[PDB]
Amino acid sequence: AGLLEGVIKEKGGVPVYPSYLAGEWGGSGQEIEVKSPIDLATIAKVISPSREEVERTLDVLFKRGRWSARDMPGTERLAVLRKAADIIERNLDVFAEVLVMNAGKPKSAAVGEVKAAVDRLRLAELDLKKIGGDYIPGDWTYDTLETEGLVRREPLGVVAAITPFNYPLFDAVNKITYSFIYGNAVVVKPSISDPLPAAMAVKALLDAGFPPDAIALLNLPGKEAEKIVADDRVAAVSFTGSTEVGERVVKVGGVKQYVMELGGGDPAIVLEDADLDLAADKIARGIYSYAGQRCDAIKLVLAERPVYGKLVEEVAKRLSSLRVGDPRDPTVDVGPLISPSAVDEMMAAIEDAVEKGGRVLAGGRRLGPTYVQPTFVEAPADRVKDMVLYKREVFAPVALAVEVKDLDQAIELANGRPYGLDAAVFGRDVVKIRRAVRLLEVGAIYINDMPRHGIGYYPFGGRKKSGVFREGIGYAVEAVTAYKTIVFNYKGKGVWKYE
Amino acid sequence: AGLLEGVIKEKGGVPVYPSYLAGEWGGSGQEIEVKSPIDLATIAKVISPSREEVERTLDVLFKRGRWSARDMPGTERLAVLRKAADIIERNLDVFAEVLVMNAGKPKSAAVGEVKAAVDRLRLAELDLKKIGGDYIPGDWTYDTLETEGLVRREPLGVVAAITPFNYPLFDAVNKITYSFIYGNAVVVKPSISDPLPAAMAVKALLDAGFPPDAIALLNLPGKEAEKIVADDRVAAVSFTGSTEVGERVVKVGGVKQYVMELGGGDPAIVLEDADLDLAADKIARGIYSYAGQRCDAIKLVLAERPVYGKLVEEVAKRLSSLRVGDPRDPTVDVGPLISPSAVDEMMAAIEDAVEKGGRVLAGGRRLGPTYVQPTFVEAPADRVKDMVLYKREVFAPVALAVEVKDLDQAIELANGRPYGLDAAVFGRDVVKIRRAVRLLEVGAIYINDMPRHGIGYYPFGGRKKSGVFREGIGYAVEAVTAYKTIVFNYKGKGVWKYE
Amino acid sequence: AGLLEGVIKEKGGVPVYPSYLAGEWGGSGQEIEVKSPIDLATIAKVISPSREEVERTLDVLFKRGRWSARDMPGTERLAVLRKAADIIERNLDVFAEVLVMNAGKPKSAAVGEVKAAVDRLRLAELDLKKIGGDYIPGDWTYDTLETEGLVRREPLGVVAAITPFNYPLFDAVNKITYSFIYGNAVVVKPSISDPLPAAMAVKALLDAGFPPDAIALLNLPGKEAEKIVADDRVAAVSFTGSTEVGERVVKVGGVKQYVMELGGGDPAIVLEDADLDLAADKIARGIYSYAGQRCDAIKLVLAERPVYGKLVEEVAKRLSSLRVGDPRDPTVDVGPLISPSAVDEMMAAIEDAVEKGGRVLAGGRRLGPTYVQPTFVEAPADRVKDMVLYKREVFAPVALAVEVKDLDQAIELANGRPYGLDAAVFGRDVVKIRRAVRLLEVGAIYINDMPRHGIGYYPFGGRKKSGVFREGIGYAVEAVTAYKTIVFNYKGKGVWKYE
Amino acid sequence: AGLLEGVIKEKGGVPVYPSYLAGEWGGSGQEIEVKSPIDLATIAKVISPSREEVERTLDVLFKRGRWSARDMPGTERLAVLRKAADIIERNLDVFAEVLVMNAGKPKSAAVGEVKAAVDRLRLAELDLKKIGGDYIPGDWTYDTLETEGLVRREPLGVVAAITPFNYPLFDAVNKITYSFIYGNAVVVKPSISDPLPAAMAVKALLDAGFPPDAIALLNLPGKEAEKIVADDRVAAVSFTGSTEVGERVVKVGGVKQYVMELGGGDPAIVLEDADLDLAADKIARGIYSYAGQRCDAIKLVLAERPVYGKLVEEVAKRLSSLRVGDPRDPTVDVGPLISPSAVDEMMAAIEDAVEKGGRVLAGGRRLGPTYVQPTFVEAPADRVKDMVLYKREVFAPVALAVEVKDLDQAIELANGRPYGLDAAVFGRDVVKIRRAVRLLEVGAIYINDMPRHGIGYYPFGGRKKSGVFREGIGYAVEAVTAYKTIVFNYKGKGVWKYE
Ligand code: NA
Ligand code: NA
Ligand code: NA
Ligand code: NA
Repeated sequence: AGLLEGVIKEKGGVPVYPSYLAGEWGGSGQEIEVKSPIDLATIAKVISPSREEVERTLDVLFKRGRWSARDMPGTERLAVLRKAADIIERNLDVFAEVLVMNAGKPKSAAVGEVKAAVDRLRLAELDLKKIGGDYIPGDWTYDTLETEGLVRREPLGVVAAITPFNYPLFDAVNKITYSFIYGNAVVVKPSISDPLPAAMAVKALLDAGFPPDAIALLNLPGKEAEKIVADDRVAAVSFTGSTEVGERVVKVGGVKQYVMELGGGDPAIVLEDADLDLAADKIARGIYSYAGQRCDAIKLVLAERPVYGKLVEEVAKRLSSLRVGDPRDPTVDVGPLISPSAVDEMMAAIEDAVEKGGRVLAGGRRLGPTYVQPTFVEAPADRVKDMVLYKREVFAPVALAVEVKDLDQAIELANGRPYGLDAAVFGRDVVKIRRAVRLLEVGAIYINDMPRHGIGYYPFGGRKKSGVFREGIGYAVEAVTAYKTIVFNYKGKGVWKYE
Repeated sequence: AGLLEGVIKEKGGVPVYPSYLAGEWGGSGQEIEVKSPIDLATIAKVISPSREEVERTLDVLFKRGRWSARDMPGTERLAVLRKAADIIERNLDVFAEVLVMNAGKPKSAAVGEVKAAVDRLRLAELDLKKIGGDYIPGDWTYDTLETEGLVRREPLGVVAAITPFNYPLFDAVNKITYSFIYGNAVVVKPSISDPLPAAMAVKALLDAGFPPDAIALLNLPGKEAEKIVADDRVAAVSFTGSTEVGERVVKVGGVKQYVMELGGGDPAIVLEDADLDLAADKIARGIYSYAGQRCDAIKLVLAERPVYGKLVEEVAKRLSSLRVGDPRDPTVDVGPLISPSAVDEMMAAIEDAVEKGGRVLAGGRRLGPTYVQPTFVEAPADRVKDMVLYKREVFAPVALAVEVKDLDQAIELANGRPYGLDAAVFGRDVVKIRRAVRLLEVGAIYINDMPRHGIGYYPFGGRKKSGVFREGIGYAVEAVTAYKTIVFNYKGKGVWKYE
Repeated sequence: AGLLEGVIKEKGGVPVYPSYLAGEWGGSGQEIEVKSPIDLATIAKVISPSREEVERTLDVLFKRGRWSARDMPGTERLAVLRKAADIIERNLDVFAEVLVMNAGKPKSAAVGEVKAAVDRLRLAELDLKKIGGDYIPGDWTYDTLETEGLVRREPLGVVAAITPFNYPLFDAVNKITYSFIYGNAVVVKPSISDPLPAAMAVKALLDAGFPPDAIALLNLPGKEAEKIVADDRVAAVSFTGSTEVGERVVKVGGVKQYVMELGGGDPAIVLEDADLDLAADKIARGIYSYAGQRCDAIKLVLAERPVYGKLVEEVAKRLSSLRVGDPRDPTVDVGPLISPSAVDEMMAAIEDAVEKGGRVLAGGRRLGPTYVQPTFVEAPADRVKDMVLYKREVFAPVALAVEVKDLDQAIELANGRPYGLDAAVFGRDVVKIRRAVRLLEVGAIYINDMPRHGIGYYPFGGRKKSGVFREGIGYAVEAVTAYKTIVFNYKGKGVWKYE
Repeated sequence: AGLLEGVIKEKGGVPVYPSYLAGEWGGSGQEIEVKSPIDLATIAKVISPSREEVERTLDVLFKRGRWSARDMPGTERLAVLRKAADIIERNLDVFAEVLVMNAGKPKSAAVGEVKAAVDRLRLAELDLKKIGGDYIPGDWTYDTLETEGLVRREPLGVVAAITPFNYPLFDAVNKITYSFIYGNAVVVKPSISDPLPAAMAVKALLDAGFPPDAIALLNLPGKEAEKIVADDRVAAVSFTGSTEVGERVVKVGGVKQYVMELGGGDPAIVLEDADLDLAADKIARGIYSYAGQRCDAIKLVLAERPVYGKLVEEVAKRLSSLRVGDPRDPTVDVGPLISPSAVDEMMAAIEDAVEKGGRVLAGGRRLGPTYVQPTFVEAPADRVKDMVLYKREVFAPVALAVEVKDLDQAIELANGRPYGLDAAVFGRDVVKIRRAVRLLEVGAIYINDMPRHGIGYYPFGGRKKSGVFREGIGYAVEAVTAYKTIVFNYKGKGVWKYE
């Protein structure tokens, strides 16, 4: 019900969400169950499109969508987005309810995500800061005399937005927003794990006036989405997911523009002059938020000798005093993980750390097929690098703690992981901070705060295995737009008199 | 001899060019013959590196090269490039001689390329126009209050520069220049068809002081270079080549930053109010320069009814009055094509056009295993789209001529090819010009001039199958650099008093 | 009444508008009559502040205003402006009614101005496009090695906004908007000729939440405002007025930042290939809008031989078929001029043109102390330069028409006036257009349209006697902000290792 | 002699330097003596131009100069500057010798200035970073639909460069460089106190090929230069001088573009966590360099309680151990002040500080009509604000030392002076540093280093009485260039289909 009135089919017993085929909601492919991590129960089904429908949708997006999106002036695109924001905002509780149930996200976090989606849509005007073009005069080279250049951006056409499970609502809205604001049509492919919030977002956009043939929502499972990525009518792919799937995406897509936010964890470094209360507080939150299911979840804590004790102590106190349970109790801090499978990996990873000399300082206990206590494992620097928790990203609420002699060792250990998304540094000395900033191989460094992307007010993205390019208000334009250069020739035409 | 004194080995009978392994010239892999299109004779050999040497080179570039390049301040990097420019300039005739012989490039064109390489090195200071960073204040959102961002660029590390056969000298110098100026180390992989100019360029850079462990030159043939592209220590790949190899490159490399200049041809449009003398002159040159072996060679001419006759007439007069022969005679305009194989394709492509209703207006005659007359084939709009010359890029001096009723038909036919590098439009009416600019799906549009990239004073690159991203003074920084965001948190620290 | 409920004093017989003294509405200086050009009748009075009140107001703005404005975060400043927009929009008819009566502006134009003010306030987010700062790395010079710079903008403090009579509402709103958005406090000094719309605007801003001690509205007459300009607490002066008063303003103010939009007229050039219907239509409107009382009113028409006849004919037909009368009749096109004095000058200027060989092609007849027919005077190029209509700006609906042989003569005659605000060029040939663009000495050139500033979507401002600097969304920041450079020194501190 | 071979007239007994009148060296006005502060002896004479010659020069610069400068392509302007750099560099000792003798500058400092001039000329390519223009699409507002804007910069025409006595060489070269690089003609008016270095610079530029009618050098004394400033052919004035003369300059010039670097002193703040050795060293140098005759000379030292003792102690030790004498001895650190008059003021200012409770910690002794020991006066915060050394800028090597309780008091005392050029802050805590950066009302803040403008690698300029606008590589373009906006109208012309 709600804004999905005539869309959802109460076929049989559970609500059946159809795909949006660039013009009409529908689909005639396999139906698929959508379960909740809260009780492993089926809360709905989605109709995936048949091959012919994928083909027809791409064809519409390309032959008509590109033009409907592009030929709608920017001032109107903004109105559409602002209206969509209004719709989502008045249906807030419902968007939040679905996030909590479908994603297992605590209530406060679920409401935060909806408010992020709304703000993002409402602030699309800020993305215009990187809208101008360039005028290049040609008299700075004899070869270009009496010549002139104009460099401006142009939408690419059809952008494929592939979305992960941890921000089913925000990610779809964000990617649709920055792709559409510049004149592109968009194909959204949400995680089949929790595709419902995307369906709600798309409908809200359509109600707001989004060109009906300029957007599609295909509930394709995993490798079925490869048909979209590899298609030549898809000029760009905005992907947020795991390193491994990202690799597969580029290998299937070949030459195209890409933005790959591949996550991995984030290390946090605490210097001897850091505000330890702030640090402990921020680091604990970074470790457990949404049960560590955040691309930028803190996975490693490095603190200099003289504060390692206090710091680790506080973070552990904070972590163990956390109420775990059903996401609905505004009291609960940590809800469930997306699947029993994820919890298995977390547990196997903790034993590994212990087997290699690691000691659990907090948590450690599993609580159910999809429930676990946020864990903090102490580890000696001379053995941490071979531990799974270090070498890999265990998508769960678990982090390593490691005492270090100085900044160089912290930086070294921090750079030792295969990832490079963000890093956090707590301290006050400008020199040490500047050195850390220069040497940490990451897309972003958070000084005296936990890494938090929010609506992308500041650009962020990966280095190393964390991906390529950036998302963010303004910067995202680089991934879904292409330059168009115009060279004017006035050689010998009397505009300039030798200059 | 020359600057390659102690490098080249006059082993046996022909000069043997070794690879540069990031520290020492050498190699212990298969030797390979380098023939000249001028007489299909072997003019030298190159020593390809063994697998272990490729491995060791990448290891040096990554563990040491990145730091030697990066830790050399920009002011010094510029001195290195300026010195290298001086060396190449004093050895001009020799660089030119080798281009003429190894690439089959006419003398004037060969000298032009050397002068381009020199200018590019000497003008590296202009690439600094896109060097600054961004300061983002945080008070424009409640969520970011008392926060602040700094966005700056950083070198990626090791850049793989894969080079084509048509600009063996300039392309290596260009790619090395923009990669090195920002602090990256570089692995150059020239076309095994004519790798000698690259060898000469690298040596000149080394003599100039280029960090010896920050550059490598591997004479690997085709698929052997895949080891480099697929390696995780290679953070970026700057490729100029064919659409098909480019696709393979991304599929092997996976997630990384890329700049793919994939060529394809360029269409030129002539409006009824164009200066026909200028148009005919510029279009003819665009059709035959370097025997059409230019990513931006004109391959299709579209002219409105009232001028189609004169225009086509003039271009044909100009084309047929062209002296073909040995590149050395400053008299010769068109030298040979890179291989008998290329000429075969051109011929088979001309018959195809004729078989489908096409009529040769100039040229058509083959002159030897690697020699041909630049050809101009007339064709009816209602049949051109199925001709090979239209559907594909025949890398040779051949173009189609097609009469059209108006601009919309010109634009339509122009956009009908699978490529989108540049396009040229001759005319004077601002409205018609503006419409053409908006609707031509290409990286660049040249108004009243033939498409010419030169040293990249203006950015250029492809749309559609012509590739992704741009090269050019300043813009190239986007392909070999990554953003680094720094977020400062002063929440509640008294810097701001609620703002 | 209305939003001025408890503000306006119905003292005696006419409404008495007090000044806003940065905290409280009031004033104890001479009261001054505000008459309407429609019937020379007194429609209200304004209370000018006493010297002590001017002094106290400046003191409040400086000691408190700067901080209230600055310490209110930008996100909130935007909310204030958006709210103010809403208030003005719902009180539209009333704002329009007051413009029509107080300024003598036709109804449609009056409504257009109110809608401009509203849009300007509502679009303050676009001014953020020029908000970022610059990060300057220091390794491009040996002298700056291991050094770094950050360049950001800062509000200046107290900005004096001096407003003209022709856009009593919009100009106050525009200047307040761009000054306040960056954190400055503002002192508005409207034309004592029609200060009422400003009073209404300020009240709306205050109702919206504008920091009460960060704004002032002083109804000071002419030279009384010099006390404000010359005061050291006023860091900038944004002035739109006549060349002569502007000169006096700088001479009194001394060293400070300035934006001087000094008007003067605009010449329009018509080439032989122009769309004459469009040209005649646009030029006629440029000549008469608001009875030529626009900084950018067309005052000179130059058309090439082959179209001069038709062009001049059409513009004259259009001008003479204009209904002149009371601004209220949505039928009336031209209302009255601001004062009998202005009409006198227009008449004396027309005789002068006739005496020097000029011939009236339309209008010429005076209709009352403040009413006149829009006039079009033909003139020979060899005598126009000595005519008052050419040498000076006659603020009224009157323009000269001059036949010319070619573009160079048009450009020459156009540049012959002492002003340089905008110019218009109608034609289609890119070369001729480009030449005109390069050689016209003006702040802006309108191709195929009459000069129209609108809300400043495009920056505009003068050259020559038309003033200095620009207004416009984004660009205005340069006049009310100052750079702040921060240089960090890490020499020998181990951040960089020689680079 | 030297490059001034046929220029200087050995008339009578001393060399007679004529003015350069935009075409020919000469002049027929009063001759004026140029004395040296080293021995108050006359070392040369300059011929000031007659009124008719000033008039003729301005006329040439305006009617021809603007075009010679502008019509010389930028690539050539750069060659001219690079050649001029070469000439000055080979004549280094001579340029230095003249600075030492004419300005009284120590040898090392004199050589530093010449090397600055050379680097500035040679690095003019960096000024191109702020050369591009802007392309503004019009579909973000209904009012601008099917419209488009291009914003580019244009030279203003004739720039008046008025130079101070403390950098007779560099300032002339800097101002000429940034004015000329963008296409302006320039009128240099050096301090009549030491105009010789400017004469040498101009000649070098002319020898290098600088358009002979695009530059002038008028040896006009003080108020005689007002004729230039007030002239309408002078579109901009770049002034570096005292606050009082700057004020007079704007009041005479009226509306025009200005860059006023008005100096005043700089305060330096030392926090409890500063490297005191670095601080003492840098602050001492800031206090005495060139005998404090630097716009950015440190005039006030504020140090927090816990380090005030050590800090003040060290700076005093360093100051008193300074060798004062003839600028030639590479041993001498401090040469003479520009005039006996300046030393008088310094002495009267020191007594004033003592009379108001101040205590001399170093220096204090006068050594001759133009010689003095660099002085450091201790003072209680509760009495410093009324001391001349605080309230005014005593152009000499003298600074106040004041102990303070915390940062807020330092900032408060620092902001208490009427000037706002730069400030220095030594410390390591990021929060305290950030607060100081936000609250210091100055054009620039130097963290952990003395304020030093160098060649302007980082922009710098004043706030408060220190002036308006900035100089610096790139930024200077704002003072000698104007925007030119071009608005294209395609309404209803079929370029866009409603967008
Ligand atoms: Na592909
Ligand atoms: Na890979
Ligand atoms: Na003043
Ligand atoms: Na003046």
